[PDB]
Amino acid sequence: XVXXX
Amino acid sequence: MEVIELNKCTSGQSFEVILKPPSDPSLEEIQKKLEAAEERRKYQEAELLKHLAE
Amino acid sequence: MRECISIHVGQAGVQIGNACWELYCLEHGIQPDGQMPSDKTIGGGDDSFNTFFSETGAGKHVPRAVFVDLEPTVIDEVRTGTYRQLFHPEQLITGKEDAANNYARGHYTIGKEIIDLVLDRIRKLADQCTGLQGFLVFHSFGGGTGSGFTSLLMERLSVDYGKKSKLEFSIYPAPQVSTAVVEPYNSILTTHTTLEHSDCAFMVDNEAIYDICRRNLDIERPTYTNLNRLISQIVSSITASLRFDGALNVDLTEFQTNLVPYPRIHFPLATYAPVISAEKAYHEQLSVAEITNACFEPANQMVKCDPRHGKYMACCLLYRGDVVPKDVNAAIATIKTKRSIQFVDWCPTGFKVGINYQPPTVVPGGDLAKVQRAVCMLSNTTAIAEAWARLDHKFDLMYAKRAFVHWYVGEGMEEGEFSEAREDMAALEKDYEEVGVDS
Amino acid sequence: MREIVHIQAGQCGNQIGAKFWEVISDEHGIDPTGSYHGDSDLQLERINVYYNEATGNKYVPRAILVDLEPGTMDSVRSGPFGQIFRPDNFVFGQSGAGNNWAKGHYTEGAELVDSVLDVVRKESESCDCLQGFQLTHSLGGGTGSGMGTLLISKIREEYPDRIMNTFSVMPSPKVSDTVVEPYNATLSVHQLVENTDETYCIDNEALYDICFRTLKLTTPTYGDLNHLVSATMSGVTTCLRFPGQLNADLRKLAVNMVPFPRLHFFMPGFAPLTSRGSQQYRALTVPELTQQMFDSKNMMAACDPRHGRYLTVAAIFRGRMSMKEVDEQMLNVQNKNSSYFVEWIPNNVKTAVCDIPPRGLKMSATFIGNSTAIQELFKRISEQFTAMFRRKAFLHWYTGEGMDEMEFTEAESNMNDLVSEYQQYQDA
Amino acid sequence: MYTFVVRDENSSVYAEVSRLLLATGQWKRLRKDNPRFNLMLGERNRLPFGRLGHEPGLVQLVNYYRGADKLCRKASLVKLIKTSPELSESCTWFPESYVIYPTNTDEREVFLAAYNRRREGREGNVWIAKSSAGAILISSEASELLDFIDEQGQVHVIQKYLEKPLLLEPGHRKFDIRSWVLVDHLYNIYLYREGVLRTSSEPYNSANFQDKTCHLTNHCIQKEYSKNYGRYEEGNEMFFEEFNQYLMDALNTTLENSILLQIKHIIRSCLMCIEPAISTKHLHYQSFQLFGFDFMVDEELKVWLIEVNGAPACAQKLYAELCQGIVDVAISSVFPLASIFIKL
Ligand SMILES: Nc1nc2c(ncn2[C@@H]2O[C@H](COP(=O)(O)OP(=O)(O)OP(=O)(O)O)[C@@H](O)[C@H]2O)c(=O)[nH]1
Ligand SMILES: Nc1ncnc2c1ncn2[C@@H]1O[C@H](COP(=O)(O)OP(=O)(O)CP(=O)(O)O)[C@@H](O)[C@H]1O
Ligand SMILES: Nc1nc2c(ncn2[C@@H]2O[C@H](COP(=O)(O)OP(=O)(O)O)[C@@H](O)[C@H]2O)c(=O)[nH]1
Ligand SMILES: [Ca+2]
Ligand SMILES: [Mg+2]
Ligand SMILES: [Mg+2]
Ligand SMILES: [Mg+2]
Repeated sequence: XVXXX
Repeated sequence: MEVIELNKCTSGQSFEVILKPPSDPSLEEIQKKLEAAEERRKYQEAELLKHLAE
Repeated sequence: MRECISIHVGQAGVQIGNACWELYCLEHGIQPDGQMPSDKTIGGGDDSFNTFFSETGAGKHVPRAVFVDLEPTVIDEVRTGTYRQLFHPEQLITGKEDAANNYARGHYTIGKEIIDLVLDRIRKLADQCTGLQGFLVFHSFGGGTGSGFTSLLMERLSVDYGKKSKLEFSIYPAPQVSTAVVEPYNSILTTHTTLEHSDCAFMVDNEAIYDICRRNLDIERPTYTNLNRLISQIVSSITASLRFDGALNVDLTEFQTNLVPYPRIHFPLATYAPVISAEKAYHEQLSVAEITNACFEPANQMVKCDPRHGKYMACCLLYRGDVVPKDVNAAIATIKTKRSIQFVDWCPTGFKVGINYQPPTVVPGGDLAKVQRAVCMLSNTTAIAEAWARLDHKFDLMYAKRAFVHWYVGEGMEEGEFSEAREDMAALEKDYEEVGVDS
Repeated sequence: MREIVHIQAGQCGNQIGAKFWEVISDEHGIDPTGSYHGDSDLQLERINVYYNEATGNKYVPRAILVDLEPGTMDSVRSGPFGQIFRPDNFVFGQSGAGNNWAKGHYTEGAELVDSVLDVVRKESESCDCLQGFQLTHSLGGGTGSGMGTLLISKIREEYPDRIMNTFSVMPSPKVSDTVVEPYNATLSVHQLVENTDETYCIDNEALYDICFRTLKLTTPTYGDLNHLVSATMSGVTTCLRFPGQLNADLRKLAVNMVPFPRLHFFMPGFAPLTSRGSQQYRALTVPELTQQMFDSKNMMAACDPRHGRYLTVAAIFRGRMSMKEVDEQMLNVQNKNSSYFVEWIPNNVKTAVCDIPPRGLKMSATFIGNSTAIQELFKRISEQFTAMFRRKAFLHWYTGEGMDEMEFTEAESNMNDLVSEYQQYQDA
Repeated sequence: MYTFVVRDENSSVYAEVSRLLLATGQWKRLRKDNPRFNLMLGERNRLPFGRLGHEPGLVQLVNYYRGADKLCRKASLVKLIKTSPELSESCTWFPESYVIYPTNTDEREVFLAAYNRRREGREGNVWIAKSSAGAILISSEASELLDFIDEQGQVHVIQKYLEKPLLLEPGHRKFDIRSWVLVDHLYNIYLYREGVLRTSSEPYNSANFQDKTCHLTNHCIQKEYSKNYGRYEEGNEMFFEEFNQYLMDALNTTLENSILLQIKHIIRSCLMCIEPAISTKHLHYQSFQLFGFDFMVDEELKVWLIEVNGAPACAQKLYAELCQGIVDVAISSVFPLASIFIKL
């Protein structure tokens, strides 16, 4: 699971 | 019914109305408790700081 | 003339104190400057209002009052209050770290560090009294300071002023405006410790005054300001005899005499009428017999209970304003019939009456309408015991699991003191029971 | 009980810490340079709680930024409010913690901890009356988790009578694929049961599910997850930041929320749920704020409150609304779902109403529940933990830094006790 | 949705009402000690009225009137009927009585003056002994049972036996009528149209007095102490419809005129008297309560009040109709959802 502001 | 003790004045009056008749601890002693809690509390804080020292 | 020093403790005590001394000033015609045009005894006097006010050469009338709060925010508002010139700095005492709704914290921890400063500031007033008759203590049951530090102070005053009188104005806790879960703890705790040091105590359930404010003043969400101005009207009725010239309840000793046969059972139920909305331009002028009858309707009581299923030991009627004895004694004759008033078999089944010709003053711009006549009944009925029962059940529920107890133990208090205070209360409910029910 | 000292440790800690300051700064009308430009005066009444004052009456956050690598803090310093923070209150190393609790708590972090406590001490002396500290951090990494708990243990030693508060981000495989996070989290929990008075359990499993299911974001970002945290943090501290009557300081909150010293892990909820893209043109009704704030969908902890019982509840409503109607709906939930509230704590639900609403909303409701259902969270971590520990997997990363298997067993054991303790009172 | 609790499970009546409440799908039942309830089916005794009406935002109702014990307990009722002006000592419908505390406010014994007032008497006189427990003796000579009272520790009361009761034929049988009365929170006095005759099984003879069971008409005595049951009426429970028909074909009258008017009168008199003492019109909580009045009729068709049952049981036949009726009038009037009574 890829999650950057 | 009986009215009694009619006390009057310029600022008010009062009376009684009957319908039927009948049918310490010391100063130091206080402080002994205030310090008995300061110690109990200082102890529980010593045990924490003791636990934290570990 | 015998002086009375008023002691306001905690948030509740100080805020109610303001409602009172504000009302006092309106009734005695004292300005926000402390100046009194009506008064001519400049510098000093033997008047009856001098029992609550001292006098200065400049002509200022200064409340014989001390304010205390472990938190500075509340008392700070007095300092910049609309009535700020009245009080001088030495009267307003403030800490910085409050008691966080913890009795133990207010009694033991924070309490020890300020008890000797407050007694010092009280002593400075006692040394301005020619014949001090006693103290009037204002506080809450639920607060940390109100419950904790109060019980500490009462213990000291029974030593420093052993033969002087001490009367209590106490706010009983109601969930509808309470701000803590542990208020039932702080309540039982402070009562047990204070019981032997209080001669007469007037309980006020926030619940009652809240509903009264809802019902009779048409207020949706009553603020404390709403709750307080109502309380002051009550308190005024109790103290008017000390501040004005009268023959009933003329000094603090008479309160214990008239209302308190059993020293432990010293919690008279207060009932007051008429409470009228000010928004109502026209309000029906309730007659003497009408407001006298209202004294027995629970909806007007300072504590919601049922006097019908209790017995009386005393009963006072304090009328203020346009009232004459003929209308009074008439209404008394009536009520004995319609209403269930049983006295104890060792008391005369009667009423002590008093009238104060000056009528109930109201704060300009308030929620209470000025009325021509009003009454405040002080009945020492056993029905008030219902309030102790309520409070004690909530106590036992939480304590069975020792919930929140660690907060108290952590302040150096002992878990045994909880048991000590609860078993003391269990005796009070028994005493109330032995006096007012058929075996 | 006046000033609070804020600390943020690690990547997660500094990101949510920064976002938290971004939000409340806007609410208190403080601009990035630190000058005040707001309408209402309610904004400046209790400003001293989180901010210090300086020359030119500039407002500086009472915040200490901690990390073992310069990455996130360089980004924060070049962030939006970057220049607001006290430059000296940036305390960072270079080695990094490598998502290792041991590195953060015993070796790499021990090498830096003293320097941080110097900044803590300097801020604590500026205080007229210190309440305590709030820490923001994740439990899944190394710095925030390991070094964070170390700082707590050390701070409790210098300030044992102060209150220790934490916003702790719990790990979830739905958000991170790092295998050792359950080790880090279990070790941290042990520390938190012992050395904090209040801990807000911010669960990344919840934040993700909220973002994906409710807010319909197919690829949730950290910014999306943090928008929720930021909203929660604002609401939870509202009673602290503006004039109020209930839970107005950390100790009073703790006394109301914590019936037992170890059970201080709160379940935060919020409504209306919002995304940075969501419009929110239609303000919610008071009944709607209430039904949602108690709804599991709005819980930030990913626990089903119907599986446990509420020991205590704090509810905070924001915005101009009928305070009358608030009481009725609050009393309605209690009386409707009375079975889910423990009977042996009468009136365990307390409510406050602040007039100033959060940024972008007219009506908002925040939830703080000490539910026994929080155990489901600790149960989740415990299983992920044992799955590896029964085979002693990945332990060499930790033993290499000086730790021993026994220290794991004790942390595992203590958190199993916590779960059982939460269960003891659920059947009461 | 509504919430209620139960604290008396040994009650036959409210076990049924509790059953019917749950059948509406609008009444959830709580644990017996949950404070956040709307209704309370409280306990017969020790009911804590002091805790009701103090829960914010909860309208609270209960199935008992505080202070109602003054009318239901034996010694209290008597003291009430003579001390209360609304019911003169010279009460037409209540038999002569005097309160009796053992040797251990003793009215003991201005009562004896009444006996020697019947030493001049040719009007026979016999006085009973009944009191608290279910476990009662009857004879002319007073001193006999005065020992029986001084024996046990309970408090008692003595009252003239009705020597000429109405006798049902065939059988020459004694009986008494049980009427059920419901009072709501508005103090509307409702009478259940259906009543029952607790008839005696055997003929009534004034010969023998000791455990003679033809004197007493209790369900417990008639079933246990007699080989006589169901001969004339099943259950010894003759309902009003039959008693009505009998009185016409026998004495040429109706239940309505001969008996019911007098019944309906005593009900009003008793409850209106205690009304200001127990009413919840202005209280922080509200009350309602089911009562069971026991009446005796004599050969002159004059009705007498025996006692008032505070915790009455119902006839098996009338449960479904009455317990349903209680919900309509007492509970649903206060707690609305989404006649078999007679107002007085
Ligand atoms: N009637 C009335 N009740 C009040 C008022 N202020 C507080 N209370 C009640 O008092 C209880 C809390 O006690 P407080 O007086 O606020 O606390 P405290 O004495 O300042 O002690 P601390 O714990 O240190 O704050 C609650 O049950 C409130 O409902 C007030 O101004 N008027
Ligand atoms: N003055 C009187 N005249 C005739 N019968 C009388 C009487 N006083 C009492 N009794 C008798 O008392 C008998 C039983 O009545 P009781 O007072 O026991 O009521 P009850 O059993 O239905 C309720 P409980 O006994 O539990 O209090 C009646 O059948 C009646 O015959
Ligand atoms: N919500 C949120 N979680 C984060 C963020 N950064 C890291 N995390 C979580 O924190 C854990 C990793 O800890 P991290 O803070 O990166 O390591 P640290 O620098 O050693 O403290 C993982 O479970 C991540 O999901 C962030 O910005 N927001
Ligand atoms: Ca003067
Ligand atoms: Mg306070
Ligand atoms: Mg990283
Ligand atoms: Mg190194």
